[PDB]
This record gives sequence, C-alpha cells and structure tokens, in this order.
Amino acid sequence: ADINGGGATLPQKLYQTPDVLTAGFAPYIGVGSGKGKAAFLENKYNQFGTDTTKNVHWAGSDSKLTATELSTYASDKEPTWGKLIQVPSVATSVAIPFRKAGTNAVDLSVKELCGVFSGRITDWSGITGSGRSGPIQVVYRSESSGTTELFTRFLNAKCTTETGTFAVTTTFANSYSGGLTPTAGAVAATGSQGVMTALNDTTVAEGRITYMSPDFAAPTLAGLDDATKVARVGKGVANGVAVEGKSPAAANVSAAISVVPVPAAADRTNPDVWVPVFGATTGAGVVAYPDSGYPILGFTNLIFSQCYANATQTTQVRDFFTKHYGTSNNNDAAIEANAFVPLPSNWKAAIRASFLTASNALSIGNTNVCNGKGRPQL
Repeated sequence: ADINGGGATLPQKLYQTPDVLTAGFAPYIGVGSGKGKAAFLENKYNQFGTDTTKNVHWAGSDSKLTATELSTYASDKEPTWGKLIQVPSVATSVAIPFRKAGTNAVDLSVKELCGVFSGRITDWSGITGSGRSGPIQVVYRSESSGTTELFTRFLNAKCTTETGTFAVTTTFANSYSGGLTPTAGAVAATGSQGVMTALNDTTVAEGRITYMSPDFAAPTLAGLDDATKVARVGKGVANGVAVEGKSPAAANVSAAISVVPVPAAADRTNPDVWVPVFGATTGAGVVAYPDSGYPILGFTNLIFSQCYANATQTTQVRDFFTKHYGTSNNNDAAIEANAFVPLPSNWKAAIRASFLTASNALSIGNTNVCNGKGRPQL
C-alpha cells in the first residue's frame, strides 16, 4: 500500500525531512538520478531495495528525461499506466566545497573553476587571492548523477578557453574531451554523501575540491557563506570594474529563478518543456545563465504518473502535490532550511492548474483520462 520513491541524492535530505512527503509516502531512498529514472521508467524496485513485492511510484531526479526515455515510456507504458509527469521540485545552486586551510576567502573566477575541473590547475597557488599553495585534487561522482548533469551543463556553457571542451553528461569522467588528466589526480566516490566523506577525510593530504548539493556542501546554512570551506564563484570584471564572486546560498540564485518563464501554455502536454535548463544563450527551453548572483544553478525534479490504479494512492499523490505546490501550509520553510529555492508563485500555479485541477486533461487521477489506467499498487 505504501507509495515508493527514490533517486537523486542532491535533494534526499529534503524528502527525508518529516512531513515534506505527506501521508502514504514510504521513506525516500537516495541512489542517484540515473538509478531513480530507471526505477520509475522500468518499474524496477531493485534499484531501491530487495523487496520483490513492491512497485515504484515516483522518482526524484536532477537529470532530465532524455528523448529516448520519454519515447520508450510513451510506447511501452503510457497506454496502460497513463502519461508520465515531469516537473521541477525546487531550484538549487551547485556548491564548490573544498578542504584546504587558510583564512583568505577562496573566490573562483569562472576561468579558474574551468581550469580546476579540466585538470589544468593543479596547485592552490593558481587561484588568485587564495592565500594557499599545494596540490588541488578534484573529487567527482562515479555514477550517473543529476548533480553532474547540472554542473557539466554550466561547464559546457562557460568553459570556452581550455584546450578541450566539456560535454553535458551524468557521468563526469566522460565530460572533458581530453579525458581525465593523469597528473591532475582526480578521484571518484559514490553519492553526494560518499563524495563529502572523501572531501572531509582527514587521514589524507589537504587539497580536495568538488561540486555538490548545497544541502550537503556544509553542515549548516551559515557554512555555505564560509569562503574558507565553500568557494565563492564569479570573481571577474564587469564593464571594466572588478567584481567579487558570490556564495552558493539560496538567496544568491532566487532572483534568477524568479524570471524563468513558465512553459508555453500550448506545449504543456510535453514533459520535456516543464523543466527549463540553463545555457550560454536564451533559446527554446533554455534560459541564459545569469550575469548576476551566484552563477551555477538549475532545477531538481519530480517524476510521477498521471494515473494510479489504486484509489488511496491516487488521493495521496494529489495531496502531496497540493502541499508541495501550495500557496499556504506548504513545504517552503523546509525547502529553505535545506538550502534550496522554492518555486516562484507563477510556477507553482502552472503546476497546480495542469496537474491538480480536475477539469484539466493532464490532471492526476482525471476520471476520463485515467479511466481503466494507472501504475500498479503492489
């Protein structure tokens, strides 16, 4: 009878916060966005756990559904389970925590960020104002990761003066066209938590740096503003004037999120348009990375079915949407406490009007559309 979800680790602390998920929801299982997407699309609970009786009902993902994933689901599953729904959950920065002692603020230019993650910059003396010297060692995610997708999307947009280029991917080791630079000594770990454990390991030499969920990158929200532990990003020159970088605190990306346009009313039957991505320049479904605030941002998302076979589960999924996208008695305080940005009111309204309002053909449990259809209870 329980509603089973899991996937992305970036937001797992949020979904594990009491009362964020409403009645009927089993505890969220963090395994990575790749495994979460597969769990939902193929109805494979074994991505989450060993129980052979359970079905998958939803997933968290910060990796967008691909064209192939969507078309396979539309052909294989949609005729009996109904349309899938993909919507943003919250917005997020991508933080750059590091382990290297020193009282100076670490403030990375985008060029320096690109050099660290390409393997060009291998010493802290290559970062201006660092007050630091000695090796830098990148830690990256071994598995298919939405955090990797959000981060490499930024590197692909902005890292334009390296020897190679970064492709957008969920597998970091496949991103840079030159491969992993042997002498740069980059190392892999698994999950948001696994990477933070590697970053914080006091038994190895100082100098590690990574990309990370802001909810994991520091023990407290205030820690995101400690530039001796979490890098500012954005140091540079704007219109001939020196500018400083910003911390990855949610307040530094909320203005940019506020102006992301809602999906064109006429395209809302396509799950792909519900999740905007950022890029170098404005385009269809693509918002220019912002030239103010903290530069590295994006969305983490929910994947649900429009239809559920079970009466109670249908009601309970609707009740979750009602709270998570609600104008009152909602999840926004928990979202902020977890270092994330609540969706703007116009976004929440668009999501409610499409996926809750009963008369809309896209709505969860729509009696006409879901008649005889829906994901299994088990």
